Amino acid sequence: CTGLRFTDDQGNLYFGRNLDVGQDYGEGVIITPRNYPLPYKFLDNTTTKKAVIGMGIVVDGYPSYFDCFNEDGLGIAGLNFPHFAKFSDGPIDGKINLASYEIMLWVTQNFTKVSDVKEALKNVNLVNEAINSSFAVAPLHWIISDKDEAIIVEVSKQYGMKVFDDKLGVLTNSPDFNWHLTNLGNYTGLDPHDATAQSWNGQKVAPWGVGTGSLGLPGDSIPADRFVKAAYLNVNYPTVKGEKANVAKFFNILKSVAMIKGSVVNKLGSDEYTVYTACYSAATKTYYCNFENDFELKTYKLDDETMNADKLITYH
Amino acid sequence: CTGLRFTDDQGNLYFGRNLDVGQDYGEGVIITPRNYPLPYKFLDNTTTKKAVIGMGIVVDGYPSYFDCFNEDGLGIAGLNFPHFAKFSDGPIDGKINLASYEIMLWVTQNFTKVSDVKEALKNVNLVNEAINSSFAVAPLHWIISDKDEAIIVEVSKQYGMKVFDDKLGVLTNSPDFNWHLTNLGNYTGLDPHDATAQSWNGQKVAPWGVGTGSLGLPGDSIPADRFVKAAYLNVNYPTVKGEKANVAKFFNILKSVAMIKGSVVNKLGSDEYTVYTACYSAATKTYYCNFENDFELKTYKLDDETMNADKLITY
Amino acid sequence: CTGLRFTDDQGNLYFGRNLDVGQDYGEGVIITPRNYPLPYKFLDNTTTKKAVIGMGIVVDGYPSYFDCFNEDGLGIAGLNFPHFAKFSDGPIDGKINLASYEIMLWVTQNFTKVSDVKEALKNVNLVNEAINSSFAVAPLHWIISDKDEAIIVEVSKQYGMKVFDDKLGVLTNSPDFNWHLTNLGNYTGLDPHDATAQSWNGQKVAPWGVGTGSLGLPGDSIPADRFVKAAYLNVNYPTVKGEKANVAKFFNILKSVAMIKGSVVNKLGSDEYTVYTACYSAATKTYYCNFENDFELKTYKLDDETMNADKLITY
Amino acid sequence: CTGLRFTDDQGNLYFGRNLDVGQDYGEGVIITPRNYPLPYKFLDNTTTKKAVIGMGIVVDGYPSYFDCFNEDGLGIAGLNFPHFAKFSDGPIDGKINLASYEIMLWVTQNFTKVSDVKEALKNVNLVNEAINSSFAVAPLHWIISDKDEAIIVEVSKQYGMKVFDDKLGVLTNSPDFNWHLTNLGNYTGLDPHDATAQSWNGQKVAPWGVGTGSLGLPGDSIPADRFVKAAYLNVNYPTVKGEKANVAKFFNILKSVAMIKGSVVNKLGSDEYTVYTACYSAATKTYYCNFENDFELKTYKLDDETMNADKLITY
Ligand SMILES: C[C@H](CCC(=O)O)[C@H]1CC[C@H]2[C@@H]3[C@H](O)C[C@@H]4C[C@H](O)CC[C@]4(C)[C@H]3CC[C@]12C
Ligand SMILES: C[C@H](CCC(=O)O)[C@H]1CC[C@H]2[C@@H]3[C@H](O)C[C@@H]4C[C@H](O)CC[C@]4(C)[C@H]3CC[C@]12C
Ligand SMILES: C[C@H](CCC(=O)O)[C@H]1CC[C@H]2[C@@H]3[C@H](O)C[C@@H]4C[C@H](O)CC[C@]4(C)[C@H]3CC[C@]12C
Repeated sequence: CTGLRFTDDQGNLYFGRNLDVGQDYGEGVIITPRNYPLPYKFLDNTTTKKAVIGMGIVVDGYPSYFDCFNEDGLGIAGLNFPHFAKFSDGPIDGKINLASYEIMLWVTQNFTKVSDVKEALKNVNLVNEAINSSFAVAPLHWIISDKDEAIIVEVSKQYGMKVFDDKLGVLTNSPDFNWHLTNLGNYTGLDPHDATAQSWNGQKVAPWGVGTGSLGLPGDSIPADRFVKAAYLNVNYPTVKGEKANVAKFFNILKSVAMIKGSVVNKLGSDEYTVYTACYSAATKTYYCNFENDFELKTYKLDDETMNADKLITYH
Repeated sequence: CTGLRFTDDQGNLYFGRNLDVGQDYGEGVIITPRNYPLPYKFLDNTTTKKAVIGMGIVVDGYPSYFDCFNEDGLGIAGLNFPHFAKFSDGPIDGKINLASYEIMLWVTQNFTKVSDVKEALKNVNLVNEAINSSFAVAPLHWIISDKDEAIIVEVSKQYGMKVFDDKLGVLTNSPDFNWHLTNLGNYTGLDPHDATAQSWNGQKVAPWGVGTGSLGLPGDSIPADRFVKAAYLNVNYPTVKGEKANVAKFFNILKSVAMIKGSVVNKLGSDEYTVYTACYSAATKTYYCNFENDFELKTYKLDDETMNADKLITY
Repeated sequence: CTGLRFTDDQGNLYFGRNLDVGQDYGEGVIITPRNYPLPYKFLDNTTTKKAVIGMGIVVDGYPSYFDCFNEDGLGIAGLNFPHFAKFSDGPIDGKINLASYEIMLWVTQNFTKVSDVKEALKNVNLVNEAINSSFAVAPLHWIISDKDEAIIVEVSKQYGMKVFDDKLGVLTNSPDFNWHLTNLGNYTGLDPHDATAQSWNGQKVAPWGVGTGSLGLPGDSIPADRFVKAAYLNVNYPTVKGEKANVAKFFNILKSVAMIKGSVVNKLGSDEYTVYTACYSAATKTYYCNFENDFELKTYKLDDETMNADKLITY
Repeated sequence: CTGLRFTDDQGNLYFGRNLDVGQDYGEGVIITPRNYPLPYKFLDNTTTKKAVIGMGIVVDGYPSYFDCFNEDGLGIAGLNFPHFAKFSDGPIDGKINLASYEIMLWVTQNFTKVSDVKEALKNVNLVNEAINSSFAVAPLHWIISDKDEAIIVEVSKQYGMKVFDDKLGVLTNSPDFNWHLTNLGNYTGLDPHDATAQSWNGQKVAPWGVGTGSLGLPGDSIPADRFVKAAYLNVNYPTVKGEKANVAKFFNILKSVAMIKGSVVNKLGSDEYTVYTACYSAATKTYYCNFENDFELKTYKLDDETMNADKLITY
């Protein structure tokens, strides 16, 4: 998986992700309207106060999101964090206790600013409990973003709960976020500027085409390598103007780092690949997506009809 | 630039390219209909035998294509070949002489099968002449494909005129095609299959995520590196079924090897990037494309209306 | 810098390092004999319990070692750890306080087995103080080894004092040791076994020579890259028999990952390179070394003469 | 294999090679004195006129060299060139016909200047014949050097006989020399100068140690990769002064690109590795070498005794 966020010149946020997996899970776009029942395992039951949109699965009326974006421009995506993610055995007295799957709607229902999320997370405890005993707990970490900033939330056996500022605007998979940040220093030799003709003891050695400054940029799907390339692309992509251009910029970056079917076979013999790419545009409250087997950009929107519906809206 | 072709389970061809450039050319989609005027510099002027679709510019009613696909399923794309491409000073007696830009319509108008193109090219000479004196000659090489096979055409100072079979179904830029084919042998260590946990003198060393078998696959835009990656992706991508899935597969591969804006700055100070990606589906006679600043898949079709028009149709 | 250890089939230890620097320090081989004065900043002054050999400089009769090996087969090497190393502001009550430079002789004078060093380090505090005001404190981390095991000692602002088991038998420079161990999982695609001929959609793609399984092994001098290569080489080098063969194995590995003069220019404009490579053989109590400008293997030995001298012996 | 040459500040040549193999050939240092019998398969028999030194095997009194250096400062090394090397089925009328193994002594006995070798090779034909029926013909290519220049000699099925100027001073294995020269342009992003701290959208991204400018330099033993690294190291290594420093520089470079035992396992299951490294100093007429299992620098010399001996001198 790869998460990505950036803004245009006017503070309009474009934020979304690739889902990289070994099979399709039957997921689809879900709009959860305002005032929808919202039960919690450890907090009081309530209702949604903000409409949200994103990709996921409905389990007994509960929209279980892989990524989720609210009508006020704040979103969260859960990405795989294997060999690291570990949540608490039960609830802890005094904390805001969330079963880990509940973070998606807890963040999107209760906040519009990442600065407020970061403060509240200081007293949050994520619990190792699924929606019901039939389900496995997903070993996730999360990227959360508004138009001003993005944070990473990781809860691991190694380090406990950590919250990081993410000025790069990207996230992939394991290892932990500080490891990846540290890894970037090993790629300071990258430069968008082309090399020029050289004399190696009088032998003319000159580029054959453009791109020579990025020698050493990895193109494989190892999470550390996708992190380096996604960060490098995001920080060097110019700011662009308008909805079409920013959505296109978003898909240009995420499709560059997509996991291409047939190029990765996991140890169990299945192809791992980017099953979908999705972008939420806060300015238009529109969720854009395409799939490995259908490249057409589909659009779904939070508007006066969908935000005020009396049931979940699901698209398949 | 990257050119790409493959087929589905039933011989339906998907063939197209990324156009990677550092300046604007004002290109757009052009349909050239049947029976349309077709002048040649060194051959008799004639009319089109069949309809074609592709991306290009119109110069005095002449559709000058960057990539061209005919209604019978045969296409050609011209890609940059700097430091290598060199054409003849003038026409040569006894040869079928084409100004280099004329190869696009000569191939697509006169043939259906690459095997026939390959035989005809034995007597073709490409000439260093532009469409008119206001244009420079583009230093190109070409990929030509039907549903059965693809060939590369290169005319260089180094090697003269060469025609290669291209079972990889890809082409990028310089150096020459045999150099790239030879380079692939240095990447035989690539393996789609993930590594598994290992013991390094008793230290458990294990993958953190999937993808470890392709260690060393380059992700930069140097032509040799995009060639390796595009070839690796194309030959390992499963065959898929149906128009939507094959078009999606095509864009999945080409967007993976696209030149991303801001990541390449040429020696003149300008960004080099993939300005458009295009796919021609022979089965539906449809040209699909999107652009760096507009990701929506646009479609243009050779149909009973467009193939029989009286003028060029430009979008 | 790169530190390296391994044993032969008989438990004979070979342990040493490359010194990679941008300026020379005038170092040379020093033997410190038994019963030699040994002052400490924060502990009682004493005399040496054991003879030691290694590379260093002498400061007012004190041998300040870059790497140090005792007559009982235990050694230590200090390697650069910039942007991480941080020692305490003065001594701390209730700890065994050592100025960081004193760790070299504290380890080699007081112990034979790493297991005892590891336990003793639980009560050690390293202090940010140099031997005298003429010297800065070097930002180091250390590898310590006997014939059974090796440990890494790191004291950082980020993590405090950490002691790690080092089954790989290698160390380089920054970042921290756990970062490097974690990085190895990203190189599990490395395989000593050559690839073989492949069919890329019918194009025969075959190796041109041996080595194809290690595609992606980095050859630059960035510390993380030398760590990967040094670890990979050490764990895959077979065990070899006898003194000459093991010393040769040792130099073969460290010269492979040497920092070659002219290939690295630091931000202050100076060449950084491997100024010397050194190997201590515990079995023969012999220190072997060569230098960037003199490749002859020089040898120096702890023996009944040198171990019992009344002064430092310098070469 | 890797071949390497360079000079000091005064035109003194240092020239030699790594021998990287996957079996034992029984090689040793051979001095062939003046006036030694020199039979030819397709030329009149003669005797040696110049003493030579190098590594090789003796076959029924004939010194068959892997590398060979004459007393006048001109040398030649034969390196593997598999999947390319192809010699003629028999002798060709009008040419100077040499069985391929005979080039070693033909070059070193008849010339002192590469410029003269280059001219003479215009009429040389290499023949696919071994010294006797118990040996296979080795698929080699050659680097020949004097103090002024080096040339590469390749005879392939692909290209026939080609002779290249080698300003890089290096050679490895397949593919052909022009392919490798062309490959270097893909590595122009290499820079010995370290990167410095950067701001990635306000995230401070800074090097952890020196070496960052050579990101992408390959460290594996694939011939194309060793060619890039050896060329990069040779052209960036400063010119150094004096015999000791130049021999050291030479071994520093070749040991950096050595094939390390255990890191390469061929398709037959055998370790491929650098079995020896050797350097000929023309100024001292001295052949320096060491071995995978014995790192001591051994020295063998052409002097008034060895050059005038009555039989081969073997070590
Ligand atoms: C259920 C197993 C957990 C196994 C484990 O802990 O080893 C998880 C391993 C990878 C996870 C998936 C992977 O993280 C990608 C998706 C992320 C999304 O936020 C949840 C659904 C996901 C589709 C998710 C569902 C749970 C699995 C499939
Ligand atoms: C629906 C698929 C199974 C598909 C199949 O039949 O193979 C399930 C496999 C793993 C489950 C997910 C996994 O258990 C993690 C989450 C658990 C949570 O309680 C519900 C949503 C979850 C995100 C959940 C949603 C349903 C999937 C994605
Ligand atoms: C080689 C590295 C750091 C230099 C570098 O890698 O750039 C260090 C490893 C051992 C250190 C030396 C060793 O600790 C002994 C001396 C200690 C003193 O405080 C500083 C100078 C010293 C003489 C010091 C200088 C820096 C080196 C030589």
